[PDB]
Amino acid sequence: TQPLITHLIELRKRLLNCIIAVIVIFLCLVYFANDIYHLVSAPLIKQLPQGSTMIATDVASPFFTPIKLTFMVSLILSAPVILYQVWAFIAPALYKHERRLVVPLLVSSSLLFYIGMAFAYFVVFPLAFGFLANTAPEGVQVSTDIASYLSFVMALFMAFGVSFEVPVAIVLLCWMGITSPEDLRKKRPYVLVGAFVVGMLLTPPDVFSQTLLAIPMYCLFEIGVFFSRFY
Amino acid sequence: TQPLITHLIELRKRLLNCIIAVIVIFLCLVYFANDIYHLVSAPLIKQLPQGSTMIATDVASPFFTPIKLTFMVSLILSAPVILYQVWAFIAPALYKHERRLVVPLLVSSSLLFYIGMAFAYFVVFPLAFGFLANTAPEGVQVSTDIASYLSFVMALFMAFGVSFEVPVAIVLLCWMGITSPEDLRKKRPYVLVGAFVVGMLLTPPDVFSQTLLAIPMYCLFEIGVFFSRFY
Amino acid sequence: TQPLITHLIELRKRLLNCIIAVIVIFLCLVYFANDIYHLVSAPLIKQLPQGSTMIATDVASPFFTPIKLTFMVSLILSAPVILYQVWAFIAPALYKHERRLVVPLLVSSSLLFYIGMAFAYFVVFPLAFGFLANTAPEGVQVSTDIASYLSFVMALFMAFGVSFEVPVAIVLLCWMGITSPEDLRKKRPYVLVGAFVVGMLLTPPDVFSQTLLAIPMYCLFEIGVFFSRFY
Amino acid sequence: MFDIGFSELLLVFIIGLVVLGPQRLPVAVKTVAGWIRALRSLATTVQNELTQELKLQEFQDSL
Amino acid sequence: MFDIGFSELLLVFIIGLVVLGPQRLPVAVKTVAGWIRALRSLATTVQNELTQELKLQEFQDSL
Amino acid sequence: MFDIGFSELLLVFIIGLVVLGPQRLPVAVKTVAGWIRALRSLATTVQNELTQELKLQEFQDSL
Repeated sequence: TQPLITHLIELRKRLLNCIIAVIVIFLCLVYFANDIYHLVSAPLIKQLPQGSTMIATDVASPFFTPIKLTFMVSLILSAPVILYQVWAFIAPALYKHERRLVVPLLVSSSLLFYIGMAFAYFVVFPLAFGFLANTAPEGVQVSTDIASYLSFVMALFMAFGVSFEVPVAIVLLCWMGITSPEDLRKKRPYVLVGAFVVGMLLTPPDVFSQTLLAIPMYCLFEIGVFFSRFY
Repeated sequence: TQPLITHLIELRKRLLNCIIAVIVIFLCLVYFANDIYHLVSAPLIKQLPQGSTMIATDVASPFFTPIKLTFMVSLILSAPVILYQVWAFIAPALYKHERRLVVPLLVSSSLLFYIGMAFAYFVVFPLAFGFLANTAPEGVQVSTDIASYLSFVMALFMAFGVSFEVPVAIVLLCWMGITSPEDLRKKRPYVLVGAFVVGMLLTPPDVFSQTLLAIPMYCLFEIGVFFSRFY
Repeated sequence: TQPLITHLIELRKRLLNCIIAVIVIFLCLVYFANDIYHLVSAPLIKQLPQGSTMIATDVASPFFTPIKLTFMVSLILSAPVILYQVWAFIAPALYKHERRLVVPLLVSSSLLFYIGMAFAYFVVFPLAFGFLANTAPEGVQVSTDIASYLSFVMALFMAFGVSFEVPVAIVLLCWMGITSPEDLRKKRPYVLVGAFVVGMLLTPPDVFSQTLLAIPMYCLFEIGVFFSRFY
Repeated sequence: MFDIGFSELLLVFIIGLVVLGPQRLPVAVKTVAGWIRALRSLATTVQNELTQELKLQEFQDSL
Repeated sequence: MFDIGFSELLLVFIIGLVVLGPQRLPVAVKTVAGWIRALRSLATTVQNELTQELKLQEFQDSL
Repeated sequence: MFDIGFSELLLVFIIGLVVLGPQRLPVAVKTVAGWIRALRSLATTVQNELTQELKLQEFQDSL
């Protein structure tokens, strides 16, 4: 017995609940795999050029890719459950009265992720696909692979969900006791290198992708510092 | 002289024989590069939907992919030659009269790989392609890349050839002296983790693929233990 | 102060100049992103089979791939600027009168890179694409992806630019004082393994690609030794 | 791994050198290396105490 | 590198913890680490023994 | 990463063994390992010397 054994006993139970939640939601939505794909592909299908459709270059892509969507959809849907068990596992270590503040904070951090995906799906996806599709060089047929589209969609959903949380996170820390606008301003050079490091570990091994995802993070950090001054 | 130099002298000769066997078989089949690819693609072409053909998204794919298949066709064809040299290199270390038992065993392990490939080609390939091709979401054109098809096809041949050997390997070890059904039942939890590790080192960096290849190995281990009790 | 701090102060300035040179050229050519792509894709378009065009399987490929090409084109265009700053940073360490010889040598190494690119574009590209495009198996439609075409084109430009410099480099070292044909002939086995290792670090993780790029390096090293004897 | 590349790693060195300079970048490398040391210190401690709780507790019940 | 991924490595820890529990998984890690120690011991022995066969035999003929 | 793979690494050992043989390949491995030692020696010297130039000079001006 004793600690460092019961901790994994608790973590095993919490991990099982996250696995159970993911599986249960996935099984419920496994039947409507193409229906979610139709919703996801609707912003692109509307903006696709005339004569251009979606294609499947992989043998198992017609079946696995919609199933891959449903598994990721279950992960996002079960995120409050996953975050609850992580909080509960670290709850005994947060008896210092900081537990009261983090209970709604994690709840508030969940809507911001969903609002970011809704903003990307409703505002950005029609605008991005309306430009990316109808900008190909002459003689180039835009036949978007459904496997590559899912990765692009999930990258943007992750990017925009994280993007919405950053300014509010900066403001909340800079509001009460943790940081001040002066401290975050003097850490500006280190965030720029940190943005490249974070982007490098999140983007595929391509210098263009890391250079392109890191700048928004610095931009999101910049507005958050700007907003914290208006407190 | 002395050992650890003659050993690599012997291994150098065995490696040369395996290299020569691969090259000789490859050169014989290098002229019929498209003929084998037509045989390989025939299960998919028959089940391809109307208006759907195979495509080549890579510049050198129309010529490299048939060439790639022939090289890896020669590897399977030269596997008995390759396995003979590996056995011969370890033959002096197996003078304990275990050499007699392993000579048929390695030979018997060769047809099982080929029977698994034949089973996949003649039974599974028409069934899988007849379902995977005609299951795409609405508005999706199944234009399978010949480069991605080769990787998918050879993974299934590797999967089924290894799949056929596992139950017979388990039964043989559980038959004479090595293991018993009771021992393999108490190692069930470790095989489950081992299957995930083996799949992780064999599947591309995708959590979906590792989770999908690991389960068959556990299933193959399960039936092998079941068959060993019927000894 | 003192060395190892002023050295990075100098390297910081030289790195800035390379960055500014790349950005300035990229911004000038960023507007004509498709025009350079049309020039790059012209050899393939001319030799494409009837009914076969270029496709874009990636969502952001129609916009990013022309943007990516201009970025790498700026890198090659700014290579004389990049090489100048690298030489200048190591110039104080080359006060042994070897600085005089390397000023034209680095300059002469710049045209050879461009001549190799011109040779690949004008001589090899029409010949290679005329064969690769019109060699697909029956029932296979050559739908070349624009993203994969850029990687193929960039690798060939890099390969031929490096290919042209190697024989002249061998002759130059074998000419004055550094090496002799006898020394490079006795290092033939080590270059063959070195070619495979270099092939590892430049080709994607595919055994066919490393085996296919390494042989030209050994061939280029072979002719350079042959030409050094005619000195 | 987290999609590690060559040009990706060189950029951070190039970007880090320009942004930080030869007065803050070496401190960042030392500070980052300190985090790795802390992780190794935590890993070294956790692994030893984890074994020290499994083997002795099982062996103590045997006695 | 056999196509190692981040989520792929986390799953083995997640699957391993659930299947094995906090009583068999740490023993498995120690057992797995013991295999690496044997490989390092074999690598250390082979490298020195192979060198002890090339250099000394060649040098002995010189004498 | 410079796109490292499994079959690519096995080929170098296979090609290296055939081309070099068991009389030149182990010397090549030792020679290659010496280059890594030199890089570590340069890295060890540079890291300590750079620290001894940044920290000491800043502290000296304080005195």
